[PDB]
Amino acid sequence: GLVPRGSHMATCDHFMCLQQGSECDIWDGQPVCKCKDRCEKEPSFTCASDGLTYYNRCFMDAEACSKGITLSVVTCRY
Repeated sequence: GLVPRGSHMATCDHFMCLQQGSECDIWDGQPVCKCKDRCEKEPSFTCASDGLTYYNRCFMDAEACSKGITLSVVTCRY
């Protein structure tokens, strides 16, 4: 438990990542944004602004993050 006095690890509390589906992580002592990529297999089919359909909103967000884009929900019509 010996540490340099007047030092602390970095934390994500006061940072936000604007990219849909992303979250802050600490890498090499600095905040960075990374895609979460973890969702429940709980169906809630979601049509999106790209014209495609997602298993739920979490999967929509994960695709948005993977592509570096923004996807919004639209009504499915049939």
